[PDB]
Amino acid sequence: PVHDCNTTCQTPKGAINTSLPFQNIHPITIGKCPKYVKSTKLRLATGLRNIPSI
Amino acid sequence: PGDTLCIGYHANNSTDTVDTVLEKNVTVTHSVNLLEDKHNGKLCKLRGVAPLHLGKCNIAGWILGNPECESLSTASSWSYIVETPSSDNGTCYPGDFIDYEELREQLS
Amino acid sequence: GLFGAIAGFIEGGWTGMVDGWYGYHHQNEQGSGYAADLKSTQNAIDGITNKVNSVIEKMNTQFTAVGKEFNHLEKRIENLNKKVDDGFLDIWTYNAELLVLLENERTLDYHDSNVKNLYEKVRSQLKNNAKEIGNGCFEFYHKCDNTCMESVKNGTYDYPKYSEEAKLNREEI
Amino acid sequence: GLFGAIAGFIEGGWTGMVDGWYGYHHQNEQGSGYAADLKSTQNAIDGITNKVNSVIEKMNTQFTAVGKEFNHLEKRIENLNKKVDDGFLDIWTYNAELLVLLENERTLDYHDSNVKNLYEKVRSQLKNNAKEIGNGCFEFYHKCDNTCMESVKNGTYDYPKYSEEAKLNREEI
Amino acid sequence: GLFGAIAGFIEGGWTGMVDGWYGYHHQNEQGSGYAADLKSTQNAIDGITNKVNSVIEKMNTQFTAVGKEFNHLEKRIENLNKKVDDGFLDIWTYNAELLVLLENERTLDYHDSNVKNLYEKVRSQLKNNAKEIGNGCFEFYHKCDNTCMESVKNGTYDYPKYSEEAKLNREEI
Amino acid sequence: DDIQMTQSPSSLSASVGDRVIITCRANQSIGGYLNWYQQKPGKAPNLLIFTASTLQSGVPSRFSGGGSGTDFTLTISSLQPEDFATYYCQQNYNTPRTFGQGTKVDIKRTVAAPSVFIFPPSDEQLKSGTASVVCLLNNFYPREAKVQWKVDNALQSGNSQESVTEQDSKDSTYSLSSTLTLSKADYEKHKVYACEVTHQGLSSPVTKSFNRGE
Amino acid sequence: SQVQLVQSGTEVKKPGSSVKVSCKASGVTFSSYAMSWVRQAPGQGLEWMGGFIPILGTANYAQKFQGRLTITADGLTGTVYMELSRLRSEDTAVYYCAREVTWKGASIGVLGIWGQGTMVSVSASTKGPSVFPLAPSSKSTSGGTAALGCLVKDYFPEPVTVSWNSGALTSGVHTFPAVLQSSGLYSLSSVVTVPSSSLGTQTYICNVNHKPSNTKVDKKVEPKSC
Amino acid sequence: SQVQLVQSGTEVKKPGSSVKVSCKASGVTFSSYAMSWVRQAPGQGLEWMGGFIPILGTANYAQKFQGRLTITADGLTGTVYMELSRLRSEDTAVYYCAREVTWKGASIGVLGIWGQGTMVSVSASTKGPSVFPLAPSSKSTSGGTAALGCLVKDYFPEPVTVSWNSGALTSGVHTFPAVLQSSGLYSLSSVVTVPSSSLGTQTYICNVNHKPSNTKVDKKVEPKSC
Ligand SMILES: *[C@@H]1O[C@H](CO)[C@@H](O[C@@H]2O[C@H](CO)[C@@H](O)[C@H](O)[C@H]2NC(C)=O)[C@H](O)[C@H]1NC(C)=O
Ligand SMILES: *[C@@H]1O[C@H](CO)[C@@H](O)[C@H](O)[C@H]1NC(C)=O
Ligand SMILES: *[C@@H]1O[C@H](CO)[C@@H](O)[C@H](O)[C@H]1NC(C)=O
Ligand SMILES: *[C@@H]1O[C@H](CO)[C@@H](O)[C@H](O)[C@H]1NC(C)=O
Ligand SMILES: [Mg+2]
Ligand SMILES: [Mg+2]
Repeated sequence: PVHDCNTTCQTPKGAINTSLPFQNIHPITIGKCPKYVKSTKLRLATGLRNIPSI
Repeated sequence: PGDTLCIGYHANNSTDTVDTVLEKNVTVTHSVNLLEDKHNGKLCKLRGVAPLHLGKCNIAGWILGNPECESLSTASSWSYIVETPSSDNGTCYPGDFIDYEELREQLS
Repeated sequence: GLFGAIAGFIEGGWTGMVDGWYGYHHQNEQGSGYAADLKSTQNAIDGITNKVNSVIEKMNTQFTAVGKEFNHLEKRIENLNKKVDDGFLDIWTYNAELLVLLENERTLDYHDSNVKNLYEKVRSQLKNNAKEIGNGCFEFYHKCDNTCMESVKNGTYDYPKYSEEAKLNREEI
Repeated sequence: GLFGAIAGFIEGGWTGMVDGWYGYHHQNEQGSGYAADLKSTQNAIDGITNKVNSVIEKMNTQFTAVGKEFNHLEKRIENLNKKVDDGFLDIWTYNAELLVLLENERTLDYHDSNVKNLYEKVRSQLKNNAKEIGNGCFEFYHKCDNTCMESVKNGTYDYPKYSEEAKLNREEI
Repeated sequence: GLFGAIAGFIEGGWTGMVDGWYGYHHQNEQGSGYAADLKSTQNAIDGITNKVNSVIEKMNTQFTAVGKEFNHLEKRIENLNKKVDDGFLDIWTYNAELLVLLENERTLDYHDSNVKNLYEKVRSQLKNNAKEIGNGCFEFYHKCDNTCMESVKNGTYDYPKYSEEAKLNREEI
Repeated sequence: DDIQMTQSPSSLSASVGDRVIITCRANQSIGGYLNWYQQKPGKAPNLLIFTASTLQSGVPSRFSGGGSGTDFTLTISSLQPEDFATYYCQQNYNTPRTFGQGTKVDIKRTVAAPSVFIFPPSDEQLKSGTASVVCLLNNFYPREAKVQWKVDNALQSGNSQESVTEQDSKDSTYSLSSTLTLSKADYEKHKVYACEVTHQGLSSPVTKSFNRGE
Repeated sequence: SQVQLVQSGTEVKKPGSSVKVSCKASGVTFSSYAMSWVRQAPGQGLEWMGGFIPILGTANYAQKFQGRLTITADGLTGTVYMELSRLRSEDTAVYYCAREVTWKGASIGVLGIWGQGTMVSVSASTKGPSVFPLAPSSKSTSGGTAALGCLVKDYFPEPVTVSWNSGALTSGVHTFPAVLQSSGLYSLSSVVTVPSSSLGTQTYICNVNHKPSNTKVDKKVEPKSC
Repeated sequence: SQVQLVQSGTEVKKPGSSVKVSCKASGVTFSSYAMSWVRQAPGQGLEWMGGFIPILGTANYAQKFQGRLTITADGLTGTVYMELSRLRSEDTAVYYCAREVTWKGASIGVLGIWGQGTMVSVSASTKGPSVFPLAPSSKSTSGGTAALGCLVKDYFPEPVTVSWNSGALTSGVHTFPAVLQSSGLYSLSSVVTVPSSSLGTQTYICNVNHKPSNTKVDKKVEPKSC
């Protein structure tokens, strides 16, 4: 469906945000869009190993 | 005994998990996601301008004047063209649209 | 871990430390509390900042388009277009997943080294004026007030000041 | 090495140790023999397992074909097909060789750290009740039976139990 | 650093050491001077040599050409040629910059480990016959002539030779 | 706890080519976690020094930060016309990024006496229930001056607002306007309104005053 | 390279409301550098409000802004938003955004790249100014030159353009900066030192324009009250 | 994701022979996870036989299987084969293959994903069953209901389908599981508790089919031996 929303990246499945460098929703896009990858999880560790009390 | 001093690291209530080369699902105090896995599920306006919708009638019928392509979006600007997969109405009289693929991007 | 500090002799972390990544816990007559080490935390934050920036800065946004569809005669080129898009897709997906997996372990080991150097700096500073009781703790053989505690953290610690005070307790046992 | 344990103070490995990657050798009144450390070996095996899986899991098999040959008119596209196949071939060959060379050194350093942490765990446990004679060995200053030997390996070692027994031999020299 | 030796307890380097990457500075009755450690320097040079060769050896020169220009009808293939050249350009630029940034930190950490193992080899050799005064220095508790100094550097150091000589000075304080 | 960044001095006047040394002290010892900034009127601040000794890329070598621990400094070897702005010091030690109070640099010229002037409230203004008295000082150097709103030979405090202009390009002087805002009823309860002005150029305090009826 | 931080435009907000200010970067997209927000009251010093660290994903604020400040970031785009609620006239200032980075890479303590600034004004409603002539009596004459001016009082928001004699009288004109009274409205006085030999020759008029209130006034500074 | 281990089909082998069982995975090809083989005798517990570690490239076996077990892997495909020589009737069991992995990555000690199982039967040759009626005498009558059944004895290999009255008699039918005798052949008895008022009214026949031996028999359970 074509709703009256606003976007900078449009895919056949739906519009997506360009706040992250990668996407996996659809390989076909129009506009300034991130790089499509078949990955399901790309999370970069920055903190330490979270070890609570025990 | 007496006075003591210790050295330790920081912990919090984070549930984020990361995958390393040697280990999987490692809990981390902080992390950053590089992959957007969410879509709003609707076709929005690109760069402010709304797209051009056509419905069950395709581009060929729309630009030629198919009688089913009579009442629809008559706009002066559009960011892109949306065609439904069920688009069947179109070149009702049998024939071949010469350079149809070229015209589709020209009218995009 | 790689350096044996996190999940090593220091088995767990402190939930009460909410001001930094690495720090100290003191227990003297005046009181007890947590205090993060400024030098290690700030340098680590900038280092991880540069690590993240080293990955995503060059990965800039691209203008995309559906492009011209392929007619019946344009079959061979259509297959070539499928070949190149799939080739780039397979390479980028493999490299992105592999880089994240490799860098995450290096990031975890980076914290391990930072904690270890903090322990060694305290261990080298105190020398014989404290006892290594394990789990990253140091039972002082002398009297350490708040000024003495901060002196170790600031790096301006004086072994001769409490050398004889500790030596009497060392020779006591 | 990177951690200085393998090919460092421990110059060579044990051929008699056939049950694990890292372990201990004891020499008491009852007897002598080899015994691998379970905690270090099993974790290392899983870690290297994940490292290998991290490389080959995503490298899945592909359906291949000879494809249509190129006629005289299909010269430009034929050159483009040669361009893309050679481009992917050069990239994959370079990345595969480079990754193996880099990861192999990290794998070797991984064993170096695992051995070093095992030595430090024993060194911190025994403290003054043993003498660091080099080459990863520890001459006990007290009487260590089989129960005492396993206590160090299991991590449930008691310094106070043999504190006075070792102290007499320490002050002897 | 990662190992805490360079820019760690050893804050700065020696400008007078012009014969090797890692070495010693002695101060005895006969005189003082700099002397690089042969074992650590030569191995490090070969290792960094192999690291550089591991990157550039496979990156061989390519024969290039302007190629046929594209006519009006050759528009779709011209776009495909632009697609593949840009795709390879983006991948190679990203991988080259990323590899250099990652390997440079590993190279810096490689020197950190090499310095640390040199310090530990001296620290384990001297044991109680010297005092760890910090900054990688060792105040000898006994008399060390030129022969004694080289013995530590060559690795053929004898603790029992100066054990009683140092012990008198240890028990002096 | 928090940190307090105090600079010394707060305002200095120097000529082109004169050495300028601005110091910054701290609540507690901060080692080298200090930075220096420069702000021009109507523009955003610009960084010059970080870690108290590392010059920012693009800053001229004439700027030389220094200090370690509790006391720091910012030295300009050759003061140039483009270095006439305000300077601040900021710390990186603790979470509150405490700034300094600032230090303004002024160009040097001959000491010029002001032109004290007084303006009574307007007739139409006196019909709206408000009365404003304006005291004007024109083309004086240096900036340091004191304005005393004396009413019925009694100085008034808490009712005066001062506005000053930047150094004019030609005369290199300032201009000050002090406004005394008070109600119409309070205006007609007194006769003589005065403006006492003290300044370096004036050997004796020059004061101007007016009566209500005139 | 040559990265520039572009903030949102100047916003005029009623008291007790909430204003959101954006801080967008240029050049390399998808950056994770730490960002900070700093305000500066007109004529006052710099004041640090808070900052965001995308690595930690959290933000830290000063004590006075705890509960009113809400610093958010749009993923890794490098754009950082600032939200301040329960605005008062004391919060009227120029708000800056800065990237924490040096040539040595990321630097958490420094502010290498600054924004363009965003002016925020707070008062109950838009109010037109009023011009009151400053009497050019003989008491305002000294050294052969006289003194006269116009008093602009109780206007909001800034700025106000004041010209003399339809822009003809330029030299000697000193337009003083506005001062925020305790009433929440600004006031300024533009004066000019004219020679004493022109009071009876040239009529003097100040042209005051306030586009926010669409008010334009031209008031004659009549010599003396007569 | 949702990886499933598919083993080879059930194999019937003569004693003293060697059987090879495959264990192929699905989804991600080229895996190096450690694998293990576990057998379970019918009605008994689980018994660990051995395992393979592709990282080490070697295998380790239990003491009882040292010399008879040969666990091999087809490169890194994830398929692992099991070879057992000198098979006996005591080795007749269901053989499982399991992948050693958790959600925390590789786990050498655990068996997260299991196979479908592979039944192996061992006896000298295929032998047809025999049906012996269980006499429904008055001694088998208690509580108003009687008891009768059919005894299937000395058949190999399993399974055998037993139905009553061409499948008509369903309720009250208890077909007992087979038991491996010391002779190496199985035996089972299917019984049914019919009311006492039906011995002289309805004839009872058990339909026994043994497809491996292609033997089908229908034996009347004649009331009493008369
Ligand atoms: C794209 O970004 C917008 C803005 O962040 C998201 O909208 C938010 O969604 C959350 C989740 O329900 C709400 O709580 C917020 O109120 C929404 N607005 C804002 C300003 O945060 C949106 O969900 C995102 N969509 C995708 C597909 O990424
Ligand atoms: C720093 O100054 C502040 C404000 O004067 C004060 O609250 C704080 O206690 C000071 N820090 C000290 C004294 O360590
Ligand atoms: C290094 O410094 C130079 C100038 O000193 C600067 O141009 C360059 O951008 C810096 N490099 C980085 C990565 O910041
Ligand atoms: C991490 O755990 C989740 C569920 O707890 C699981 O779905 C996911 O596959 C796990 N990740 C890995 C790498 O095993
Ligand atoms: Mg709707
Ligand atoms: Mg945290």
